[PDB]
Amino acid sequence: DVVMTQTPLTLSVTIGQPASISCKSSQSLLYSDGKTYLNWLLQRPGQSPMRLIYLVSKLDSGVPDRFTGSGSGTDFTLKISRVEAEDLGVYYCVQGTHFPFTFGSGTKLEIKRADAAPTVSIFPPSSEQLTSGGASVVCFLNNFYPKDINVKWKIDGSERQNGVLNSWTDQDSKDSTYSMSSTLTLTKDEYERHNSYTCEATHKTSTSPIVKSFNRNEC
Amino acid sequence: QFRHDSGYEV
Amino acid sequence: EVQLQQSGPELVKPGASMKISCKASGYSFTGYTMNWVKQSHGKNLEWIGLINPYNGVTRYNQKFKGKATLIVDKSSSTAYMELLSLTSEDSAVYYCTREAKREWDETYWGQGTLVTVSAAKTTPPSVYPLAPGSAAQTNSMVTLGCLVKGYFPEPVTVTWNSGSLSSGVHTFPAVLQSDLYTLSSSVTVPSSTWPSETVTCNVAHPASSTKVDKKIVPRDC
Repeated sequence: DVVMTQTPLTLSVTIGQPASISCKSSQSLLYSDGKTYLNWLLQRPGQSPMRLIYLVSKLDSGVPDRFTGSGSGTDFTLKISRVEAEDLGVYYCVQGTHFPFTFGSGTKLEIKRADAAPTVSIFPPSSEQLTSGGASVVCFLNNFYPKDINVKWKIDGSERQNGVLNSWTDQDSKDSTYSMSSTLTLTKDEYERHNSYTCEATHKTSTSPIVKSFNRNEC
Repeated sequence: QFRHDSGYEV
Repeated sequence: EVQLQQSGPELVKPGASMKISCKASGYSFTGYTMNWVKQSHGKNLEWIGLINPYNGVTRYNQKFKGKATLIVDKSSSTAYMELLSLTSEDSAVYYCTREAKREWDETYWGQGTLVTVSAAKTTPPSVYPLAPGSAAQTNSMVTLGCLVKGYFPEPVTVTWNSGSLSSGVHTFPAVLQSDLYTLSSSVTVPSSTWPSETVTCNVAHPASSTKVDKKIVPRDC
């Protein structure tokens, strides 16, 4: 089979700057009809893949002229003259010259932008959940940059590490930020034993945190 | 998305 | 226009065989070859095979020989892929695609079908509204949310105010714990609109045929 090797794995580019990504095949993609069936796909967060470029350098309908494909034989390149936030996602090359058709493993284009502190929101367990014996405390750390933020939980002022599950969104194509959600799962009995609940946005550097708390006994 | 007229006949 | 409408998500047990459908419309069904593609974990893409509905030509990636069978129903403009002898590693998103005939033709992708191979039963989510623990705040925007807890299998679909609240939403990837999925969704609205105007999250879980709405209700202070 034809092996398609894409580099780099990820590319981080500031808005307005150029982008270049490489796709190399283990065999010539020149077909007997003189055409080279090398395609570029973009898969945006949450969507099906969509072709941007075919036959090495031809732009699919609607694709901005900022995109150019080039190459021949076994070495191919996709370039973006000036990156826009909407360009983010995973770019795949895929060859159709040899059966079976094979894909590269993708290059994730990430947008660079100014630092942004997260908007932190903390939520007590719902009355409905407490009714049924559970107590999940939820914290959103939304629209921050760069991607590396962490969460620290405190109960009655004491750090708690067990029972914490986190999830991260893909990069936002409008403001180029990231968001994170953290859930601290307690039993109802444990939740009722304590009063104050604190969610902290932390960093792996000496940097001030962003904190949000609530109290069971008062607003 | 891979090769036009890929279901070619013989 | 041209649309490729695939089967909804499926929960299927190991050792069964099961069919994915891809209903084509807006074009001459027999005029274009259809491809099928596997995507595992939102990462690697694999070409399964193609079928030409006009002449029945059917070519497979040898990796999937004896795993996938491609047929078409010309009468209904529907392509089908049978997945045989299912195992855990067949869990993935499967796409159908329509190839170009002429060089200048557009190509198209279906929306994908998420297959979960598992022996586990379906569990519907418990949906909890998330409202602030404070009575007031400084920010001119207020963030609300919904916790969609303990369901199986994926996916669920979360909307806000039946889709009329689309900006300012973050719906997070689900996390797996004790064999159930849990996800959360946040929405951010102008503080002058809440709680005077109602905010509801709508959560559908196809596998359990459930659709629930949860109104966000302020804390009593």
